[PDB]
Amino acid sequence: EVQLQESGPGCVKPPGTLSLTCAVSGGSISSSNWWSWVRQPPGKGLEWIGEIYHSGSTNYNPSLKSRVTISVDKSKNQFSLKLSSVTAADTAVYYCARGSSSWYDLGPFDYWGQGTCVTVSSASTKGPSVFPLAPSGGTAALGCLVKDYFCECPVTVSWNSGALTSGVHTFPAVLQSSGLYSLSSVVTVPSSSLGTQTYICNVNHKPSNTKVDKKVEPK
Amino acid sequence: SVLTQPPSASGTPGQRVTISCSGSSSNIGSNYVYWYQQLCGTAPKLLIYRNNQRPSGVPDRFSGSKSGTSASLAISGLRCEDEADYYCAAWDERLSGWVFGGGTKLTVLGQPKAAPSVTLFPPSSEELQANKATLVCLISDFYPGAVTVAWKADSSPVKAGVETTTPSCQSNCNKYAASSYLSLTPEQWKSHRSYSCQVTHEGSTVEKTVAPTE
Amino acid sequence: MTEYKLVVVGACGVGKSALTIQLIQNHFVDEYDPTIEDSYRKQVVIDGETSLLDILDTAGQEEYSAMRDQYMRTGEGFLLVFAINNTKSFEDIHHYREQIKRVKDSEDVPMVLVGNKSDLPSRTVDTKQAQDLARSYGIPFIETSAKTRQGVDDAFYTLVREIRKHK
Ligand SMILES: *CCC(=O)N1CCN(c2ncnc3cc(-c4c(C)ccc5n[nH]cc45)c(C)cc23)CC1
Ligand SMILES: Nc1nc2c(ncn2[C@@H]2O[C@H](COP(=O)(O)OP(=O)(O)O)[C@@H](O)[C@H]2O)c(=O)[nH]1
Ligand SMILES: [Mg+2]
Repeated sequence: EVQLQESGPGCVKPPGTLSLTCAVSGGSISSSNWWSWVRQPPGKGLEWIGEIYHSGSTNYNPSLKSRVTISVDKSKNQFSLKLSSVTAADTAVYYCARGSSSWYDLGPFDYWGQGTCVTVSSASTKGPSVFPLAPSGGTAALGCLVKDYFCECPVTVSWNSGALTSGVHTFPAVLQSSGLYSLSSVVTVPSSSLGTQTYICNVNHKPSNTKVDKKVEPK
Repeated sequence: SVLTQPPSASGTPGQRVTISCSGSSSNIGSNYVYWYQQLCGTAPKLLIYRNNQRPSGVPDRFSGSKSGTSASLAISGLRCEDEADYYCAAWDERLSGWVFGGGTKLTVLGQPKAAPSVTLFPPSSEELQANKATLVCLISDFYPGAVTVAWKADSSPVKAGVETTTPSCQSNCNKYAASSYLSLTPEQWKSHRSYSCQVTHEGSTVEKTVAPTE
Repeated sequence: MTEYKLVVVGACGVGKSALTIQLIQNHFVDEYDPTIEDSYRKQVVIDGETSLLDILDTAGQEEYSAMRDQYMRTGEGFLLVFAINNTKSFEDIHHYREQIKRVKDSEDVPMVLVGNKSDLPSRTVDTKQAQDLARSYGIPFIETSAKTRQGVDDAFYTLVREIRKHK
């Protein structure tokens, strides 16, 4: 089936311009369909931004009409969004979608991308520190602490490069009084394995381009 | 939003539930209605199109209706599978755009009570050679999502510097989680005999304790 | 502005994708992903009347569901495709015809038979065999090539005229 994958910067300083790109696979940008952008503010309902058709026709939401531009690139199978003069009210998850088929109508949003998150703020993009939560009766627990970082949402944690995936739990972040986030990730493992295994957490924060591997071991 | 929905609905397992969406002559009056379902943390999914038709893979429990400027969604044989957000959508001839309702959180009654697990980690040795001290309390797997977190140096309360999360989002009768962080100087760490994280959940209290040189 | 809905069917590898893109975009594609199924729209002029063509290109794999039968039923006429150098692709024509009537509740349906890849010298299906089969089914027969664009417009336009004698 068609596949849609959006990309963009996770943080924007006002009054800059937001830019996003959606890449299409498993189908042609030149089929009889309409390509849409939709957003969801955190904890609120959905809003529709606009449409494009492969021959350059467009409709825009009347409330945004003066700030929005959408475009198609035939040569790469993509379409994109620009939104000028951003302010804090524009913080949302953004989705790209396809629908309104001329063959058999199912509605406006038959296929969806996985979405991407954009934060609009004046603050500055600090990268995290990372510390080990060392383990201390059939099982034990151990983890990694991710501390004092800004731009909350494009952050990822995995263990042993993906080779360990059972018993992994990652909690929500907390916004501290300083305005900087913290995060924790923890895994539980058979207590005999502590003498004959290696556990490594891999944090990846893209807005600061931070990559860190920390090995966690018994105190 | 331009269409109006009630903020919430609920029912016991096996009974029938109904959701409504109201609009105006320029939209729900003139055009078709579409319904979408969303599970927390994922993109929406189509559920009913053109008033009352089901796409492939939607059970027979879901049916839809339109009457005048109003629409309705009915669900029968309610199950935990169904705890989700629901949205109506339509086109509007006065605006030339798609408009959405507000959303409606459905909740399944009669889920049983489950009590929290608590895990507490002391400061790592690195944070103490960089002049910092954070205590981490990790709280997991309780069902009723309302938890209070108190900290207690020795025996007297210590409510300065305590950060705590909101409850999580919830779906498919999944359990909740939360976490809390207490910040100290390195000297305050060595100067006290003990610290506790204390979690109260409907009177039932759970307490964990750590000490320097543990 | 009447509208017409056309479907292209035939065995894997016979040239369904290449024929459609020739009509829509006027260029040839040496190979194309055999899983992709798509629909296209174009405005054309046939005998003076302007009209829109919708074209469904079929792909994927063999599956029978109650939704696919609705996706196909929507079509008003069908193009059966075989390749002149592939004998097995010519026998399959019977299977495709019977499935089409199973979802259209009728014996009379507009169809045209297409023999593709006429630019290749190694024929294994002669031209007489194809005319005898077409005369039995009561439908026209057309030879095409999608590497030179010989016969492409003719094939599609013949189908449209079929759909008009019906009504
Ligand atoms: C190389 C992949 C490819 O091109 N395929 C196209 C042909 N597919 C296929 N194979 C065998 N039978 C069918 C039947 C149908 C069909 C028809 C003709 C009418 C109605 C109907 N309802 N459901 C299915 C069908 C189709 C569309 C494709 C067939 C193999 C893949
Ligand atoms: N020589 C020649 N090759 C063709 C012609 N049409 C298609 N082909 C080739 O046949 C192969 C299969 O065609 P394709 O469009 O992918 O068939 P599909 O499986 O029905 O989508 C491709 O490699 C094309 O290059 C033609 O008219 N002449
Ligand atoms: Mg093909």
